[PDB]
Amino acid sequence: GAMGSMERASLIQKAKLAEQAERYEDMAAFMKGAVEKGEELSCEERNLLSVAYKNVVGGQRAAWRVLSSIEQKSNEEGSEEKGPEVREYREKVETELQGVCDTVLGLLDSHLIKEAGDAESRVFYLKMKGDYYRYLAEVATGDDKKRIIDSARSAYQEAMDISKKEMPPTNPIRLGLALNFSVFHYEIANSPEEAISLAKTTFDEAMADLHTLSEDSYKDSTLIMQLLRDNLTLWT
Amino acid sequence: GAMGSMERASLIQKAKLAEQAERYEDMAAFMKGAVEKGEELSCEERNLLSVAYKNVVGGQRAAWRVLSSIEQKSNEEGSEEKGPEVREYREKVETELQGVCDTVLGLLDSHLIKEAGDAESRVFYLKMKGDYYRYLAEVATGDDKKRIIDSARSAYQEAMDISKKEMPPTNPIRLGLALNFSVFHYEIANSPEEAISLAKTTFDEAMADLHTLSEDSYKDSTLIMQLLRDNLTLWT
Amino acid sequence: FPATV
Amino acid sequence: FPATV
Ligand SMILES: *CC(=O)N1CCC2(CC1)CC(NC(=O)C1(Nc3ccc(Cl)cc3)CCOCC1)C2
Ligand SMILES: *CC(=O)N1CCC2(CC1)CC(NC(=O)C1(Nc3ccc(Cl)cc3)CCOCC1)C2
Ligand SMILES: [Mg+2]
Ligand SMILES: [Mg+2]
Repeated sequence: GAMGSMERASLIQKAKLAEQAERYEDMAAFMKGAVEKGEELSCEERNLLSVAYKNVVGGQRAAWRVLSSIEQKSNEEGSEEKGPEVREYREKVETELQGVCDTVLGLLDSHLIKEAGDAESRVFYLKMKGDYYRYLAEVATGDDKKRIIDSARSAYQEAMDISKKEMPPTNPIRLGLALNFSVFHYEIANSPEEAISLAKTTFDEAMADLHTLSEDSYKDSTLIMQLLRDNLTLWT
Repeated sequence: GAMGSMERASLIQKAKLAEQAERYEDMAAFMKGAVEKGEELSCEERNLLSVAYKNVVGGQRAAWRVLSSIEQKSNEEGSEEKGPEVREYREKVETELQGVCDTVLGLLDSHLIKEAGDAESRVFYLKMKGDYYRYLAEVATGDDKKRIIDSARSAYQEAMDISKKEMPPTNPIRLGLALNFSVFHYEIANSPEEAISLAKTTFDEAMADLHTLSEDSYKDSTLIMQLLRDNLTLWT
Repeated sequence: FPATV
Repeated sequence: FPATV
């Protein structure tokens, strides 16, 4: 690995600089290097890792959707034949996206998840595993599509089970997991009723626990609760 | 070159797709491939080339400025020593930026400029040459800084001389050249009076020629004239 | 697109 | 920063 010669602390420092510079590819590479040092990550370091890859893959997904839409329109009736280029370039972006997903899943499997014993760390990594299988599912069309979908579901479900046992209903990690698993149900699993039920129940159980929180914790939890409400509004 | 096996027309098609997807690195690579086919570029193709590299280098410049500011603050009195990381990462971004500039200058020198005989094409390429030497000048601190500045000046001056002889004062290429050479004077050559004079004279001579234009040409020219006015407002 | 974090 | 095109 090209980051093998750099100090762990320097990689983390540079990840923070890259974030400030909106250099998310660099940020991700620095954080990959840091993970590969083999030590567990702190809370802050998990945030940096997840922010970096979310931004990289987010850009790739947005691009893939633009290209997929153009490709779909090219395959309608009355559309002029423009040759293989749109498919080829969509495939190029797709392959790059799959590569990033495989990289993140690789870090989780080797060996972040197996060393994560605290609820916060284990739920966070399992949520990430669900997310990156979900992104693979978004672009999947082959023999393995059902297995990819099931891999996302399984990771999210394990995270949910731990979160419900070990974390309060307002915990931002528990909330963010539920938000994303709800989207999985709606967009990937063709289960809009499950998506809506999950978002509603999550929101309501969080609402009832807000009274226990400080002002700062209240702000953190309510931000994510608003996202749940936003999705419910979109879906109902 | 990795684009050597792809059809010129397919490279251009994919550059347009990349633009739609906001994939400017890809766009630039496609356009580099197209240039390297060795045929002259059309007007549309010059636009694609310049848009791609402007966006790539623009992002790098923005990042470099963020990092340079952090580095400058680290070197003030009372700032805690954080080690070599900020300098190293600024240098990394800097080296990447210089690489892109060298790539564009390379395309211009081999062999876009020498084959460009029409005023529009030759002025456009010479303006680009000035621009990419200007970006090199922004980050230069060594023995060659004056030569880099003079290379930008020389390219801009040749473009100006041709533009004044061969193009009307409202021609968007003539206007955009003047806008950028004015910024060169203000930001690079420490010549704010020359910058202001150029912007004003350009604006006023354009104003007086607008009467000759169609509605669509009027829109194109006035857009750039407003940029000249914006800079004059910033500077006076 | 729906919100995710 | 000033405008350039
Ligand atoms: C201790 C630990 O591992 N963590 C707790 C603190 C965070 C990282 C993991 C940072 C915080 N992030 C957020 O609240 C936002 N993003 C987010 C929330 C929840 C999850 Cl599971 C993922 C990301 C920050 C951006 O706005 C949305 C909330 C969790
Ligand atoms: C025929 C030819 O070579 N060209 C004329 C048409 C353009 C490319 C070169 C596209 C047009 N661009 C613009 O008007 C904008 N950008 C721009 C103007 C002038 C120059 Cl020299 C460079 C770029 C488009 C974006 O907003 C600003 C004007 C020139
Ligand atoms: Mg349930
Ligand atoms: Mg003069």
